Parts: sequence; C-alpha cells; structure tokens
Amino acid sequence: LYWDDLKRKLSEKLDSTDFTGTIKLLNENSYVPREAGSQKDENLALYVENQFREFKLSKVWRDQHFVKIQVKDSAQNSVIIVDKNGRLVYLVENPGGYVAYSKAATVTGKLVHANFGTKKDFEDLYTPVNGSIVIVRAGKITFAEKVANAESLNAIGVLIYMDQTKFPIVNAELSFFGHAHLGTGDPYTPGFPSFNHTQFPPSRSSGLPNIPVQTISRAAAEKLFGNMEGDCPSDWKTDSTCRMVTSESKNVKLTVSNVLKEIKILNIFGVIKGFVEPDHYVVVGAQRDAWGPGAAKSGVGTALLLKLAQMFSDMVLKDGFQPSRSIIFASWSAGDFGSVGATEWLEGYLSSLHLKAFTYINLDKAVLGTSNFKVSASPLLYTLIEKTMQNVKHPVTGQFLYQDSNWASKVEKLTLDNAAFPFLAYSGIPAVSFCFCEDTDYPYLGTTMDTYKELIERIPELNKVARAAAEVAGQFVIKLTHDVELNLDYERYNSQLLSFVRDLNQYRADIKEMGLSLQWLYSARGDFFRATSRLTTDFGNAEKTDRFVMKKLNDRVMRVEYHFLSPYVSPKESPFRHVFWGSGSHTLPALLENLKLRKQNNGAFNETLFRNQLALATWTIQGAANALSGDVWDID
Amino acid sequence: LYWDDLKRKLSEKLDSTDFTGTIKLLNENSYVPREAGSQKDENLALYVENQFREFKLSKVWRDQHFVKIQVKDSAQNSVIIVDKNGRLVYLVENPGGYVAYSKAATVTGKLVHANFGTKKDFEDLYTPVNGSIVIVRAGKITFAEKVANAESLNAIGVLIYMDQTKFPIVNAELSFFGHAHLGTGDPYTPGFPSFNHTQFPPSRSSGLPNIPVQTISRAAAEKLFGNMEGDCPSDWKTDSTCRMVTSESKNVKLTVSNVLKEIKILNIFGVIKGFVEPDHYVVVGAQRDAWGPGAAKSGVGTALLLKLAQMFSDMVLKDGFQPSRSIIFASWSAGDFGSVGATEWLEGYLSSLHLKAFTYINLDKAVLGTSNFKVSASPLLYTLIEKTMQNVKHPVTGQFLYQDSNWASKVEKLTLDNAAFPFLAYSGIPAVSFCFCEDTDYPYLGTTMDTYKELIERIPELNKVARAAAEVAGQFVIKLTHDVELNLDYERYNSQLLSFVRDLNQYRADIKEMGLSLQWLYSARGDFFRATSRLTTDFGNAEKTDRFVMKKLNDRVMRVEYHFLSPYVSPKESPFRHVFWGSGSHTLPALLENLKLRKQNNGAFNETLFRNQLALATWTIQGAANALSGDVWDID
Amino acid sequence: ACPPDAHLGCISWC
Amino acid sequence: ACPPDAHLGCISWC
Ligand SMILES: *[C@@H]1O[C@H](CO)[C@@H](O[C@@H]2O[C@H](CO)[C@@H](O)[C@H](O)[C@H]2NC(C)=O)[C@H](O)[C@H]1NC(C)=O
Ligand SMILES: *[C@@H]1O[C@H](CO)[C@@H](O[C@@H]2O[C@H](CO)[C@@H](O)[C@H](O)[C@H]2NC(C)=O)[C@H](O)[C@H]1NC(C)=O
Ligand SMILES: *[C@@H]1O[C@H](CO)[C@@H](O[C@@H]2O[C@H](CO)[C@@H](O)[C@H](O)[C@H]2NC(C)=O)[C@H](O)[C@H]1NC(C)=O
Ligand SMILES: *[C@@H]1O[C@H](CO)[C@@H](O[C@@H]2O[C@H](CO)[C@@H](O)[C@H](O)[C@H]2NC(C)=O)[C@H](O)[C@H]1NC(C)=O
Ligand SMILES: *CC(=O)N1CN(C(=O)C*)CN(C(=O)C*)C1
Ligand SMILES: *CC(=O)N1CN(C(=O)C*)CN(C(=O)C*)C1
Ligand SMILES: [Ca+2]
Ligand SMILES: [Ca+2]
Repeated sequence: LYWDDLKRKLSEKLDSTDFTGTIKLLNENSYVPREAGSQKDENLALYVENQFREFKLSKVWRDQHFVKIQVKDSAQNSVIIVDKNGRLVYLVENPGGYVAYSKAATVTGKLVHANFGTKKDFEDLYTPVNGSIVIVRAGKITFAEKVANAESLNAIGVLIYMDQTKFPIVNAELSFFGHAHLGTGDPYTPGFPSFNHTQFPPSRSSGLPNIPVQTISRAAAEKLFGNMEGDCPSDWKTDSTCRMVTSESKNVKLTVSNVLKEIKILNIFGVIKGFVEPDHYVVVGAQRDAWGPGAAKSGVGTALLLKLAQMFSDMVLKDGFQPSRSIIFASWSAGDFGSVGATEWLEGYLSSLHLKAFTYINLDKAVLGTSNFKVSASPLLYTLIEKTMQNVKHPVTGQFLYQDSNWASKVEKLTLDNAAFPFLAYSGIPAVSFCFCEDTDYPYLGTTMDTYKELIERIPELNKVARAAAEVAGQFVIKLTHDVELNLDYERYNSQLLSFVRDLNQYRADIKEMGLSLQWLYSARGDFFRATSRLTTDFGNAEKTDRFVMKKLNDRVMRVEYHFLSPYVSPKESPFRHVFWGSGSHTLPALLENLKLRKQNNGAFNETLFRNQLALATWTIQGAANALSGDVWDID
Repeated sequence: LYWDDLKRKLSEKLDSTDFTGTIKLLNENSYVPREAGSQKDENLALYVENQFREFKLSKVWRDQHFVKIQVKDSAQNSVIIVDKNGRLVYLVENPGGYVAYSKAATVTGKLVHANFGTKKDFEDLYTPVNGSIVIVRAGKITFAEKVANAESLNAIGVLIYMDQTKFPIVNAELSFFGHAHLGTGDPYTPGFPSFNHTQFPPSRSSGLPNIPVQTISRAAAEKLFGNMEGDCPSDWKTDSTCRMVTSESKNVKLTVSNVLKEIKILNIFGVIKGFVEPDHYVVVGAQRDAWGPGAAKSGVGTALLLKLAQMFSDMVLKDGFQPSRSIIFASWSAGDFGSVGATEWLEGYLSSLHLKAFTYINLDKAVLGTSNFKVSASPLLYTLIEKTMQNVKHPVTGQFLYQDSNWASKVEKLTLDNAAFPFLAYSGIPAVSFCFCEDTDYPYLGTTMDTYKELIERIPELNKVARAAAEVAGQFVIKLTHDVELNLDYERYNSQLLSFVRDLNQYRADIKEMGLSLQWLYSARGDFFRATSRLTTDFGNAEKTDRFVMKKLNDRVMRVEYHFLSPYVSPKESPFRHVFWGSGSHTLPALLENLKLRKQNNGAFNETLFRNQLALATWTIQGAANALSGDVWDID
Repeated sequence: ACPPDAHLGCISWC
Repeated sequence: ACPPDAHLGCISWC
C-alpha cells in the first residue's frame, strides 16, 4: 500500500471513531479523581490494559515502579495574616489543593508580588525579596521554576494564585494542584530507575526546593491584596485588586505540611510489531493520572492513545497495513508529579532504547481550544510536521493547518512539564507535542473543574477537534513507520547552528579580549552543513529497493539526535544533556548566558567555566559532523 | 576462500617476511632515540606513513595533536645526603633519566624503603612514611601508582631504582625514564581531545601527582643504602645491600626540575577497507615513540605493525583475501607518557567509533623472551585466543601454545600502562595484548640499552619469535574480519559474573546487617545467563547466508562490551567507566573494596556510597541482560 | 461534583 | 652508543 492508500484508510477509521464518548467514559466516577497511584488511577490502568488486549495488539505489558511523592497530610495547610508581633489578625485560607515536593515548614515575613516569578520579573522588582514571602500568578513557567528563582533570591516561601484576567473563573474559591520539583522523574532516584533492584539508596535530586510553596484561591489572593500597598505595573495586565507589598504592620505566615509516601505506579504498554525492522520503533504516550478529574489534562490524551492503538490495530488486522517499524503505545502514571512514569521507563530501559526508539509522540493536552495549532519538537521532525499540516484540515474552518510559511522559526522548545522533554533532552529521542489551543491557557488545568462538562461546553466541536488531533498523530505514525525513509530531517539542524553562531557573533569583542577565536566553531558548522549535503546526496543515489544501503543511511539519521547529547557530563547529575534542548552548564544557551555576563562585568562571569564550555560545545558539534560524515578515515 | 586457505596464505607470507631486518632498521640512527614529538619521532612517523602508501592500503592518513608534557629541563635534578642541619654530606647522583609529570620541587626528609610501593607494601611497613621520602624498586605496578600510594600516606617524594636481583644489569649506573600520571592521555585535556578546536581550556587531570619523583641508578641506590639501617624483609627477595631507613643523623634532599612543554604529536594510520561491512572495523596498534632507542618498547611493535599491514595488503591485492569488515593500522606517539596518542584519538573520534570499532589489538612489547606466552584481554576475546593458541606453534619448542586448560582463569586484567586499557576501559572496545615473555621483566625497558644488539643477543631466535607474534595477531585479524560470525564470545561474561557474586557472597552478613539483599543481583546474573543462551540459540538457528538476520544478531554482540560502561558517571571525570575493567568508585572491584572495610569497622567504610554502588552495579548488570535479551517488550 | 468516594482517587490526604 | 645527534631524538633537555 502507498501513502495515499494509508491516508484514506486512516481518514475512514477517524470518521467513524467516537472521541467524545471515550472522553466522557474516562470522566466516569470509577476514574475520578485519579491522582497517581490511587485506587482510581489503578482502575483506569486496568481498563486501558484490558482495552489494549481487546484490540489484539502484538503484545500488552505493564511496568511497576515504587516512587516517593510528598503529598498533603492531615495537618494544617494555612496562610494567615499576622500583626508585627505574631498575633493572628485574620485567617486567609486553608487551601484545598497543594504543591507536591514543597518543603514542609512554617514561615512568616512580608508578602511581595513578583508577577509570574520569571528571572526578569525578579530582576525588575523594586521591592527586595531577600527574607520575605513571594506571591506569584500561575502561568508562563512551571511552579518548580517560580520557586527556584525565588529561592535563589533568598525568598522564604511562595504563594501561587490564578488571577481573573489570565484565568477567567467565575468561582473565586477554586483550589489547584502542582509540583515544585525542578526536574522530572522520582526526585529520590535521580538518574536511575525506581525499581526494587536498586534497593532505593539514599540519593536526592538537586531539583527539590528548600522553601515552602502553596496554591491559594483568587479569593485568598484578593484578601491578601487588601492588606498590601503599591499598584502592580499595568504591563503585568493583572486585575485591579492587585498590589505589590504587605503594609508596614502586616506579615503573613505560611504553614505547609506534607508527608513523603512510597507509591506504586503503573505504566501500561502495547506494541504493534513492525513487518521489516520490528526492533526499531516509535513511541506514542499519554499521561493517565491527575489531581482532580483531569479531563483535559489526562483524559483527552488517554482517549487518543486508546483510539490510535485501536485504529492502527484494525488497519493492520483488516486493511493490510504493514508498518516496517514497530509502534509502542504508553499510558504513563505520575505525569502530574513531573513526567515521573515516563522518566523511570527511560531510565530503566535506556540500554534497550538506544538507537532503537527513533521518535516519541506525546498526546497530552492536545485539545484545549480551536483557534491555534501549536507544536513543539525536535527540528528533526519539522518537515514531517510541515507536510502533515499541509494535508490535514482545521476542524472548524475547513482549511489546511499550514497557514504560516515561517512557522518553524516561531516554535518554542519543549519545557520541563511536557513529557516529550525527557525523551528529547535526556534520552535523545526526537520528540513532538502539539495542541489545538487558544491564546489563553485552559483555566481548569490542575482544578476540580477539569471535567467533560466543562470541556464540551467550552469546545462544542470536541469530537471533530479530537479527530483532527488523532489524524495529526496517526499521519506521524504512518510516515514514521511505513516508508523506507524515516521522515527525520537532519538538515533542519543547519539553521539551529546558524542561529547559535549568529548569537555568539554578538560577543566577538569579548572573545577577542580573551585571546579566543570563533574559527573552529565556524568551521565545525560548515562541516555539519557539508555532512548533511553528502548524506542527502547518498539518499538521492540510493537503490531504495536495496535494504542494506537504506539501513546504513537510515542508521546515520538515527544517530543525529543522540550525538547532540553531551558526552562530558554525568547523566546521573545532569540528565538533560542535549546541548540544544537540555538544562545545565553544558548547553549552548548556558554558554551564551555566561558570556553575556561579561559586559555586565560584575564578577558574575566565570571565565574558566566559559573556556571549558566553548571547548566542549565546539567539540560536541564537530564530533557530530564527523560522525554524520561517514567512516573515521573519511573525515577531512 | 575458507579459513584453511587464509591460514596457509598467512603462514606463507610469514615464512618469507623478515622481522629482525625490520627491527634492525628501526634501530638506525635517524630513529634513535625517539622521545615523543622529537625530530626523530617525526622521522619515523614519515617513514611509517610512506611505507603504508607503498603497501597501497585503501587509505593512509595522519592526526596531529598538541599535548602538554612535563620534561626534564636544564636545571639540576639531584639527590644528595644532608646532615641534620642541611649541610651537604655527599652528592649521590645527578640522574640521566627522569619521571615525566613529576612535581618540580626540592624536598628534604628521612628515606624509607617501601619495596615496590603497593598498597600492601605500605600497609605492612613498620616505619611510618608520613613526612618522609620513599624509595621503591621498579616493577609490579606503574610508577604513577607507586607515587599515588605514597602521596596518599603523606610521603613527600619518591625515588625509583632497579635492584640487581629483579633486574640483572651489569652496568649499575644505568639511567631510566617513565611517567607518574595516574591516567592516560594528555593530563591537560582530561576526557576531551587535544585539538586546536578546543583552544586548550584550563583543565587538569586528577591523576597528576603533587610530590616529586625521580629515577636513580642502582649505584645511587646502593650509596643510599650505605647510609641506612634495617634489613629488608627476605620475602622482598632484594639484594643484600638493601636497607630500610636513613640513619638518625642523615637526611636526603631530592631536587627535581622540569618544564611544561606543548608538543606536537603524530598518529599515522592506514586502512584496508572491508568488502561487505566496511564501516565496521578492527584496530591494530603500536607505540612508535620512546625515551632511548626503545627496540623492545616500540620497535618490535612498530615492526609488527608494518609487516602486518604489508602482508594483509598483499593478501588482498594478490591472493583474493576479502575481509568483510575493515582493518585500521595505527602507529601511536606519546605512548611512553601514558598512551597519550591513542587516548586522544579515542577521545577525538568517539562518536565515529561507537559500535563501529569492535576490537583492538595492541602489539607493544609482544617479544620480551621465549618462555611464556602471556595474554590480557576482554573475556569477549578468550575463545578466539584459545582457538589461536591451539593452532599456532611455539617458535622454540614446536608445540602448540595451548598447554594449559585453565589458562583463562589465570589471565590478569589490562593495566594503566598498556595501550589496550583505554580501548577497553574508556571506549568499551574489546581489546587484547600479548607477548612472548620470561618470568622476569625485560630489564632494559625505559633505558638506553633497549637496542637491537641487546634484543637479539638475548633472543637469538628473534625472527621466528616475531614471526609467531605476527601469526597470533594475523589470525585474530582474519577470524575477526573474514567470517560472518565475529568470534566475540559473549558467554564468557557468565563466569565473570559468577566470580563477582561469589566474592560478594562472602559479605552476606554485612549485607544482612544493613537490611539489604542479594536477590536482585542473583536474579540479574541469571537474566544475563539466559540472554546469552537465547542469543546462542538464535545464532544456531540463523540462516548464515541471510545477511540481515546475521547483522541483527551480530549488532547485539557488538553492544555487549559497551553496556558494561557505567552510564552513571561523567566520562570526563571518570574515563575508565567499564564496571569490570575500569577505575573508580563505579567499578565492581571498588564495590568490594568498600564493603571489605566494614569488618575493619574503622569508619573507613562508607555506607551511603556502598548503597549507591550496589544499586548502580545491580542495574548496570540488569540493563545489560535486558538489552542483550532482545526488544524492550520481550523482557521478562 | 466529584463522587462521594473521591478519596479513593487521592493519595493525598482527603 | 646513541648517535652523536641523540638530542634531536629528545624533547627533554639533553
Ligand atoms: C518493592 O518495594 C515496595 C516498596 O518498598 C514493596 O512494597 C511494600 O512492601 C512493604 C513490606 O512488605 C509493605 O509494608 C508496603 O505496604 C509495600 N509498599 C507499597 C505497596 O507501597 C514491595 O514488596 C517490594 N517488592 C518486592 C521485594 O518484590
Ligand atoms: C568557575 O567555574 C569553574 C569551572 O566549572 C569552577 O571550578 C571547579 O570548582 C570545583 C570546586 O569548586 C572544583 O572541584 C573543580 O575542579 C573546578 N573545575 C575547574 C575546571 O576549575 C569554579 O568554582 C567557578 N568559580 C567561580 C568564580 O564561581
Ligand atoms: C594549534 O596549536 C599549536 C600549539 O598551540 C600551534 O603551534 C604553535 O603556534 C605558536 C604560534 O604561532 C608557535 O609560536 C609555536 O611554536 C607552535 N607550537 C608548537 C608547534 O608546538 C598551531 O599553530 C595551532 N594551529 C592552528 C591554529 O592551526
Ligand atoms: C560517603 O559517600 C557519599 C556518597 O558518595 C559522599 O557524599 C557526597 O558528598 C558530596 C560532597 O562531599 C556531596 O556534594 C554529594 O551530594 C554527596 N552524595 C551523596 C549521595 O550523599 C560522602 O561525602 C562520603 N562521606 C564520607 C564518610 O566520606
Ligand atoms: C480529597 C478530595 O476529595 N479531593 C477533591 N478533589 C476532587 O477532584 C474531587 C481533588 N483531590 C484529589 O484529586 C486527591 C482532593
Ligand atoms: C639527551 C640525551 O642524549 N639522552 C640520552 N638518551 C639516549 O637514548 C642516547 C636518552 N635520552 C632521550 O631519549 C631523550 C636522553
Ligand atoms: Ca529515577
Ligand atoms: Ca585528552
């Protein structure tokens, strides 16, 4: 069968599959709420596993992890206003929700607003935060980052609220959940799997905060603002009731209590084995767990997982679809605590995944609205994405998704809370995440109002929209597994390299003052460019029929993402080793961060660090070009 | 052509090739001495490169590195005896030779003998070494280890001499050279390549000593013993003139001076491309450089490199030899300073080598005597080695090398001074080194008496013996490149795993007291065992003709060595990551080292460390079994 | 409304 | 005997 045949069969299955019904079913009482490792999470895990069996997939299996999670306990979580002596003035709130991995502690101090708690928000404040409590609005960055930023400026605790403007919620009393681990995975098995075989040694993640953090209602936030002075910058665009700093006599005391529980979590898997190279595979993944009912958070994605696995199984069993490479379907737990189930799988089976898993597709929050189609991914996937948007139609308008020629230059990189992030940044598996989306965040995420009722009321076209999410991901699967080319565009890294060199070129004076040079970086970027041209030439001249020469060429494509994983750092201590998309002092952004500080001239710049960064970034790029180029003896 | 055909053609070439003539030629004045990066090293590099061209190899090329070496300078290197006031009593020696990477310093103190300077030598001393200078005999371990051991017991400097007994040298005045870097590679580019592209950032190897070290003649040592008291344990078996400690009034002052030079070094390469899978290759390697003439140190090995490349090129050009996989021939510089040229190549081209280079054969010091044939290697190579010894004949006796059934259980592991060590321990390339050897060390190593004259006088049969070294390595090459199986025996790791579990079982009480268990390690060893059985079954059922199924199976064989490289440590800070054959706290020996200290009960045992060691060793083994077993979904 | 048995879906204290 | 030009084979001070 040809691409056209497979596209139509998919279109058909799609036309008949019932998306809203699947989502409605996942919102039933047996599955709600479904905090990771809870009875109801387990119930949904068994459902999903049993469905996979019914679909008659090549193989259905499960992994079990025991992970440590700090959760709300029976004691008081409270924020109260306190006169300058400690005497109660007013209880503000006993919040319903919590922030996992918060420090358990009670702290008292001034309250200072820091907008979203970005580094620049902190830079631009007139009020100093040293020794005071911070209040920040949800949005823009993760809770974990908000807290880390605050803690780095010696703040003593954090409050998070949803402002009316950015989050138009009628009910002002609404609670909400999240976590503050600056990381993914079980914080207590950093860089290795949460399996009994490890016997759980003492080991703690650098990403754990050391101050307390708590979510509060808008009601609560307003009560606090009524004890505070200073108009919030209008460029914050928050509500009028916003204020910046506690009045002179007034403190606030934050008390949070939690307990560290060992929790059993389940990842549920099926595979459709490939027909030619079954040992290579794509992975398709969705978070199953959530605080609250999690219709948008987890149900939409889980529904897509199910229907995709079903349709693909029909296509193979009935319409003669023969993918050359395999397809794994993964239903993850403890996504709500930082992609924990996914991360532990990656850490557990890295040796099995290496150069075998060649792409990951995430399904979480694929439907939040209908206005925009937004995507984040490895550059390796951009072309596939482009082709898919040019032939898939918007569910509301009837028009193709590809409206914007320059879309690729506006893509934001995967962030810490997206489960695709570890796939790319840690294991170096090209990954993609995508959504139908508004300009607003979907406001019920992490709340008890994330229900089917709310979702369909807000998105009446849900079924058509979900159908369109499914078609995007299904086309990815087919293009990725069916052909004898991979649809991984290595040439996309040339413009990433240009961007990097261009940014660095701004600091040529600093380089010159240090007696350093950009020649070798320039030269390595040229080597990478030439290596991609040769490879594309080899593809053009290949006997497509000839499976050996096609395997040789394709295996070179399958090493590209990997070779951007820094080989110089400890994967245990710095797991996001990808020099482009990862985190830490080995990345390319970090190198610029440091060098920028030289103009600042504050003794913030670390020259020894920067010299080592430049060396290793240079060689990582050069080494990638060299390897892409062919055999050792053929390098110039 | 079949194995029998290829064996005979090799035998023929061997019978006609002139080994002693090649060695004699490498001892000519243009090549002697040939300290790494010297004019004469460069001269020999050009010769070798030009020979490779004459042999018409598929491709001839060179790498250039700039490395930092601390070498003897114009100032005084001296040891003098000094009364308790500092007044000269006697100059002992201005030594001719030096120890590279010694601290430049002048130190005064008592002289205390520590035999060979092993950890146990130090343990068993009655005299404390804190604050005094140590004298040790050459042998048993590397200079670098001697110094590190001494420095760890707060010794202030080191003297090294050749005792008459272990080293029967008529001339008692003979100088000698070595280095004290506890490591390989350029100490100033730890874990990354010495290439201009790095721009040589500030970065220093943990392996550099912080005390001074110097070689001295036996004459010098005897003069010192005549100022010392205490008979040396007779189980040391040193000379009678030996003594243990300086007399009460007498100190010795060591002065060493050196300078850190940037040196250009050359690695020279040729390849014979393979006919079927040319992108996979074996590497054959020999040190070209030496302090002094280095006939045994470097010339024998270099001669073998040359003749091997020539013979194999004839076999291909003339007798229709068609290796499926390629063969690289490498002539390394700065081996005398710690496998520097080889290490920098490994660090430079790791991305290109990964799962492409599948074995390394070292040729250095392959001929030192005629009594014994000794070998050190990856277990993966034992079977190939066995087969080779059973069909190759001793050059003196006419008998097969395979005399001992239990030989495999007596093999010592590669050590820091052998260039195969980094191939295995750092890049996870199975490696082998071998020699015709006496029970004695060849005494002229590192001296000006390492000449052709001495070698042939000592080994009259040199040519036949070299012919036999060449046949061993040639058979390895053919078995490794010619067939459709690799001759890499993964099953050999089962007994390595048994040994490990057996040793650990001795400490079951300690494990029990800690609330820990051995079940998972036991279970992981069983998984590894079962995975090897299945793989061997798959080999037995494979259509050998079927190149795809044979490639799939063989690629699993080519990941075995790699999967024993710890994925948890920084390859920059701990380059010998192989958990069996490497160095540091991530290895399996290290785990036992720590646990042994618990019985000792001195607070030397680190329990948090041991818990983390056990976890990661367990998962590294489990992960290796899992990967060997097949696809992710197929793991039990 | 969450169901009356919501706590069974909660590892956090309900 | 090393040749009279031994120093050309030495990066160490001769
Ligand atoms: C793997 O570890 C988990 C957690 O340590 C074990 O489950 C716990 O076992 C203890 C002791 O029997 C119970 O008291 C706990 O209730 C269990 N914890 C849970 C479910 O969170 C489990 O038994 C271990 N599995 C093995 C050794 O096979
Ligand atoms: C600047 O960066 C360097 C390099 O990362 C830091 O140096 C390391 O410091 C640790 C302990 O502080 C040592 O154990 C390492 O060996 C150092 N590495 C190197 C290459 O020097 C240094 O601490 C930083 N200094 C400043 C200004 O913060
Ligand atoms: C690569 O680095 C080496 C060593 O830094 C450079 O060679 C040195 O260049 C300086 C400046 O011209 C000379 O004074 C030295 O004598 C050279 N050192 C040697 C040979 O040890 C070399 O030029 C650099 N190569 C480049 C930039 O292509
Ligand atoms: C025992 O071993 C542990 C684990 O290796 C050592 O702990 C590390 O210490 C460094 C600084 O000393 C910290 O930065 C690390 O985070 C520690 N790791 C862990 C897991 O604790 C410890 O120092 C050793 N202690 C003794 C007894 O020497
Ligand atoms: C403990 C409890 O009942 N809740 C209310 N929530 C609902 O979704 C009904 C949220 N929540 C959990 O998800 C555990 C806490
Ligand atoms: C500087 C010098 O002449 N020598 C003597 N050596 C000989 O081999 C003749 C040893 N040596 C070097 O190898 C540099 C020092
Ligand atoms: Ca983990
Ligand atoms: Ca190096």
